[PDB]
Amino acid sequence: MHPALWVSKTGLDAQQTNIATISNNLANASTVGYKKSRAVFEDLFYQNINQPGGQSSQNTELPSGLMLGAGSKVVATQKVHTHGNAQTTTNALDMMVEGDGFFQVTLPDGNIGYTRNGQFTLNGEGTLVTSGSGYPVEPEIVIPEDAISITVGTDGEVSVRVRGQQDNQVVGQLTITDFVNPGGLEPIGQNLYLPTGASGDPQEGVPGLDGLGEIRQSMLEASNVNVTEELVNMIEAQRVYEMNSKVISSVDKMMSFVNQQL
Amino acid sequence: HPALWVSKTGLDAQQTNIATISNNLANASTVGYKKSRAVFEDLFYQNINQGLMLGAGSKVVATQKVHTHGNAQTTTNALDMMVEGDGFFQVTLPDGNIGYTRNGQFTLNGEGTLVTSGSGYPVEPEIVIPEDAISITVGTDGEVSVRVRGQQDNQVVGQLTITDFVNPGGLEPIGQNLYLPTGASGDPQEGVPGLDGLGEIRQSMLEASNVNVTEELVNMIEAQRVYEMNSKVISSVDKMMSFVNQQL
Amino acid sequence: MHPALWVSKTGLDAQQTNIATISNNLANASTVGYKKSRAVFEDLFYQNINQPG
Amino acid sequence: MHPALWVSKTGLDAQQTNIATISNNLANASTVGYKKSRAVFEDLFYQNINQPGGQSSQNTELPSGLMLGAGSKVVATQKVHTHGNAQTTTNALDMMVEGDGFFQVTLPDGNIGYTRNGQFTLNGEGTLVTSGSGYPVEPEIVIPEDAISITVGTDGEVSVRVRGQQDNQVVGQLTITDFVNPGGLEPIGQNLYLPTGASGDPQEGVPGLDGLGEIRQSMLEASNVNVTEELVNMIEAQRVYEMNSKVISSVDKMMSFVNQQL
Amino acid sequence: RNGNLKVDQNGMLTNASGHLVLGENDAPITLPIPLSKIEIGRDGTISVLP
Repeated sequence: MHPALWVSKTGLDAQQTNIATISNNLANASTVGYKKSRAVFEDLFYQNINQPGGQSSQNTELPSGLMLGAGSKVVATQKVHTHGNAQTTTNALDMMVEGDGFFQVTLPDGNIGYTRNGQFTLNGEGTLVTSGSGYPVEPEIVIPEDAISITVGTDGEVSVRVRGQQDNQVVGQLTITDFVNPGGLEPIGQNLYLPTGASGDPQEGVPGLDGLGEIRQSMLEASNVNVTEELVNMIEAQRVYEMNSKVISSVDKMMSFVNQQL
Repeated sequence: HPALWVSKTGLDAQQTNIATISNNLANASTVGYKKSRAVFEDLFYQNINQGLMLGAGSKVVATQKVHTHGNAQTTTNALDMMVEGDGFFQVTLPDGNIGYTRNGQFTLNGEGTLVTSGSGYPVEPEIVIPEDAISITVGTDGEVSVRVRGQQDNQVVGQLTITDFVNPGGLEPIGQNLYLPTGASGDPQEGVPGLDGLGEIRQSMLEASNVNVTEELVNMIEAQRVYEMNSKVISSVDKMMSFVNQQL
Repeated sequence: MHPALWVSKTGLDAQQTNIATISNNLANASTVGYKKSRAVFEDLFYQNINQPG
Repeated sequence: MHPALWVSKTGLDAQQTNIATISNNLANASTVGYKKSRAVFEDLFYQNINQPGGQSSQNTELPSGLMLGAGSKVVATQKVHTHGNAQTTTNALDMMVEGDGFFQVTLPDGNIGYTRNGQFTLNGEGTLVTSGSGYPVEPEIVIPEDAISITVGTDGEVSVRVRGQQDNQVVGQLTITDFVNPGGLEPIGQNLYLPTGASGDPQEGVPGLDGLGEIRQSMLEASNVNVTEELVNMIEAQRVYEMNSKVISSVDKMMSFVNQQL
Repeated sequence: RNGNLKVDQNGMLTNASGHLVLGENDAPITLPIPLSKIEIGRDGTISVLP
């Protein structure tokens, strides 16, 4: 009924998506290996009532046309994959990737999911699995029951100390996957990503060569959210949200006044 | 009765004005957005007897985009950038023509080419980040370099360029923070980003919207009241005519 | 009523679980043969509006 | 009656239908697994008056080919099956589907109705039933009385812990149904849907393979209504409702002038 | 100009008025029945995930 009524509604919808992304970052302020997100805004199409640079009624180019906007929206959610701070723990099964790389796990469907979370443990059979839902880690690392300690090398080599034997036995070799565009991965929850068309081909190799990061044992990767930034972004989003409601209220009063008068 | 149509133009003029205000407030968080203000002018005048002049109302002739540089937002992402000055990033539209943008939220596609974080259009000139790179550095002159392990000194994969226009307000916005060059926009002036009036590329930085949220709320006050004032003239003329054809 | 309200409610519940885990370890600071506990956080599902790729 | 009177009246009915749709969404602003509806408008047919009979086309920009509309109507109330936010609850018997999928319950008359509401509980016999009317969930899941905790896997496998027996025992497995056109499902209340011809065939399967969603225990799917969006639509529908009443008053006052003055 | 599209039980793409939507071959668009994510392009290209 009024263009300003619907233009400001797009502003209201854009802020609701913006606030939902901010609330997600603050909720995941203690999640291990969580990469924060930011909403990407962009204007909608402009109605071309008058052509800029087009000839006018007196054959003069218009230095600026009458182009009416349609509002704004959130078009994408970009995850900033900067490395987070390191937490020093005493667990011998939680690891961290110093540099680009994702641990690979075997999903129940069969596909491979890529995770930055390093909190791992063992199942009943001794295979290295995730500390959450319990998915195995690719490649499978079987810890024998005669081991007394676990050491994970810088290049992902897993070794176990066995009593009665010098020269600790190597039981497996871990590999990590990097992506050209990790921000193009599909977050499926559970600190797991799925490869996509724009993510790029997975590049797998030893953790420490060809640009791949190194694995550090007994260390966890903190979330990269800026708690102060999310509070300021909440201040901005709340006020812009309210100001768009001001326009809808004013347009409502205008249409109400017209009905009583006209 | 010309009085009704004179006020109708005044009502239509304010409706377009409020639309621009709402679009200004809607894009209060859009990166690299330039606010626009409606331009009013009075319509042509007429001589009834012949030297009595009667106006026809008013209209909105243009929506002038104020290309004043917005404030700076500090980010930790290494791919979003800001032009600190005059200049436009150039992107390759699917049609093959080159579009121009001031939003700097960029990323990489599957092959490493620098693209926009939204629609995914490539950024001209094409910069390809190798899979062996561990960090990306963009200089003040667009020099894009990558840190490669096992090799001292960053190797340069390319150099970004920007375009400046004599009249940025002459550009045609097509949405998605993109502009199309027009006749009155000018002649696209490419060059090194930082020399000859061109702005400097600021990595890990964003250009906030330049809208004045206080001004728009005040502009809503004057637009609403003038809109309601024009309705009163229409109502009064309605009652004047309703009185005459009932009286006579 | 609002997407942010539900997202932050999960954040509050997660922190309450985290604190109760922290409180238990401090309560059992003198127990013999007691193993401390660590809470494992993980994000929930992501609603797919526009597919990446 | 006068054609101008009925044309505006049809507009009033369309807005009244729109209002009843908005109020339904706001009433169900806290329901679990509730999908909002939107009223869809379309114009009514256009009639040629100045052509002999119902003859049409030819010169539509002349008095001979003048065409008059018949108003507007609401053609369909479309269900927006957008995935809703998740509520994390401590109750172990409520479940959620992330992605496509519908829970299956057995109606009293025999057939199966498909629901997105996962608020389940146990009946007197231990069978998993809905916490509302009490319709059992298909397939039937029976909980032994000696069970301590109920664990529902992400693929629908329900296992219980029994004291004195190491390792959980499986007591059933859920399946979820996905439809080609969920917008064609017939709502019957109680957060229940029924398959129809426009919906397609019920395609059951394990919850987690072949594109089906996963079962999340102790989580609930909030309604996908946007309370601010409904209020904005309420403003527009209210002003349009008043505008059509202005036309009806204008036609009545015009005709009242005829038979009085003339 | 009504783009309130929908997908029937057979995949045919219609609008809110029930009119069938034409495709590249000047024929109604018939998409595969088992879809997973419909993602319309800016130019009108319909990219669907089986």
